[PDB]
Amino acid sequence: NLYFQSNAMKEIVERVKTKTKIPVYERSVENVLSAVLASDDIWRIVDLSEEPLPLVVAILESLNELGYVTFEDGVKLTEKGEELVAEYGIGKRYDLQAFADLLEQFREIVKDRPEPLHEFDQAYVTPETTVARVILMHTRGDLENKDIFVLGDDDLTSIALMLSGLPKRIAVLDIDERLTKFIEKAANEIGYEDIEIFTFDLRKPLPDYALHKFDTFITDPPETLEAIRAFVGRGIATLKGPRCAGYFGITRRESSLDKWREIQKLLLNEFNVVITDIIRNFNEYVNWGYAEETRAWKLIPIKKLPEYNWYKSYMFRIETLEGSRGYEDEIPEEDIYN
Amino acid sequence: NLYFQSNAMKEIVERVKTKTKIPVYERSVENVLSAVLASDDIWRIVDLSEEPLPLVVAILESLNELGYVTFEDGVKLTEKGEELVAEYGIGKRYDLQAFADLLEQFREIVKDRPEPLHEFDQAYVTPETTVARVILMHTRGDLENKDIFVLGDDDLTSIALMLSGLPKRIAVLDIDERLTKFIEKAANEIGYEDIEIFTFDLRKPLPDYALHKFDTFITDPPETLEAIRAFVGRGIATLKGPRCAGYFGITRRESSLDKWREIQKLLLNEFNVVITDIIRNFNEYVNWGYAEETRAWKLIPIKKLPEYNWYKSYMFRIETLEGSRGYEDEIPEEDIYN
Ligand SMILES: [Ca+2]
Ligand SMILES: [Ca+2]
Ligand SMILES: [Ca+2]
Ligand SMILES: [Ca+2]
Repeated sequence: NLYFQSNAMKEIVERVKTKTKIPVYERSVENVLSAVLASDDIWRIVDLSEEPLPLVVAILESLNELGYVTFEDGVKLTEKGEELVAEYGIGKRYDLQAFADLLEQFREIVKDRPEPLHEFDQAYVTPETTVARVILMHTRGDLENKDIFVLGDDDLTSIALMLSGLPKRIAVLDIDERLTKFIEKAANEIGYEDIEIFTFDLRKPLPDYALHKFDTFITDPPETLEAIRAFVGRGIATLKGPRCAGYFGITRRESSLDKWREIQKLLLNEFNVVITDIIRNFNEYVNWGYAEETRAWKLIPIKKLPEYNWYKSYMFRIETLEGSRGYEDEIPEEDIYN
Repeated sequence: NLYFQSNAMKEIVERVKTKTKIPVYERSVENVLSAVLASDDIWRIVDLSEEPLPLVVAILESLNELGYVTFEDGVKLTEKGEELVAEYGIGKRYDLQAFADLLEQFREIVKDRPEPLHEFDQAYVTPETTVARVILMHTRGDLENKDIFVLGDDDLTSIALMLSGLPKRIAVLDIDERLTKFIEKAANEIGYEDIEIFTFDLRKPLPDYALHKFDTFITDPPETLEAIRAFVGRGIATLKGPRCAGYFGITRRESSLDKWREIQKLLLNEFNVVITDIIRNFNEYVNWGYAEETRAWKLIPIKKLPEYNWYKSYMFRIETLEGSRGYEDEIPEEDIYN
């Protein structure tokens, strides 16, 4: 009954499609509406909706253009919007202390960390996240007397790993030397001898001293399929063989579920690994001034900064098995193993 | 240096291979050893090791035959075993109140649930699990004013779903009628009208009233790739279209990570869905007398029953996207879409 049925959703979804190439579903819109029922704060709406930020903005713009939301007092539904949610039955969106010494020691050290710099795309997690990560990895048996490779470390996970006393050895690669220098200084104050800084071109083949030498890697790659395949491809190639662990963050803030599907296909068909854990909002990022640089910032006439750490990622854990593989050499443009 | 290096692990792993066809890795053994360092209770060793029960038993038998463990006082390392773990550097394995009305009401109802029967392969989760599941599904936006299909319900999730008041409607299929009768009686005492019992042959094509009619399905399938492809294939076919949710349990107790890899490949390449959540030990099963029916029971001369709920599964959440698909018709022997 196309003649009498509500054409509201379809109308909204078609308008969203003129604003973004991210796949738009009716539920993308419902997710945002559900978030708006819970909160008039745009950062929280993005958080609660678990849709990528540019899709949320495009959805909020479309709903505004069509009379469903106003930005005059945070983000709120109009009466037309209140009628929309009622019609479609859209509900309001509902949502470490044993290692307390580690956390105190970690905060003590990183209070003087080098300033995050836009030049190095530096966004890092809270001290509570870092320490929870260590605990989590320990509960999976991936730390104690193990060899850890930390690919990029603006989170300063290597410091928390050293403070734990658990790993046999740790190797860290980071493009920002202020970090590696700080890590080495920290290692000295901690008395942790078995720290190495790797400095090599990630574009070029892995060197023998990083090829198949680690039990566990951890990394937090940029949010593109191309960067993930490079960072995880390279991390897996640093792993000794079967039954080694990889840890990395993937966000709903910047990657759609269609993009997640491609990532997971990469993992299983390209790298032929298994996913043991996908833990929602495990990673909480310290506000670094990212909000003000987004389109969301321009959306609400009165500017308001995030009240809390709205930017979060899921923790993925992967494990190698017989036949797993990474990229030892040149990183390819397309899938080569699949 | 094959001539002087410890041949201990390789020896153990070769002996394990004569006892099981489950893929055996050196880390399978390390995982068990790490668990034995934590606990002399076989149920807890299985739990902590996160290896499948028959592999754990085969590993413990092999370690015993080779002088590394004794079963004379729970499971303990011998001096030779203590030397083995020291040599390989194996560490000891380390490891709802806002809805309190729901939980009280749920316990009140299910205290008189029908007795679990071996005839129907009935093993169910704790009341705390069931209620946590409802909360979890609600936090992902999959319950409120939604249509839920419960494929098999020895957990009595439908009762907790009804007590929540959240779903538009609920449909339940279960081979044990004592359950469906109880669910209908419960519905009446709760005042929940929108419950339907489905009774159809799952082997045969889905009927029109269950084909593409639901927003969310939940199921707890048997632990074989063949049963998972049948239960999830069928659940996905009950889903309306894109952006619908499926929930199901997968255990480390009975499926190896190599089996997980096949399952995840099924999900992404057969059904072309995305995995949004893999939550370790989310499901806690009530001890149903399964332990006494296992080989583990025969392993320790003095018989001891589990002290706690040692049998746990991970919660998987999947979401359909454009191009997802299930099995509407005959369930195939092999992959048909991949
Ligand atoms: Ca970072
Ligand atoms: Ca080792
Ligand atoms: Ca069951
Ligand atoms: Ca709906």
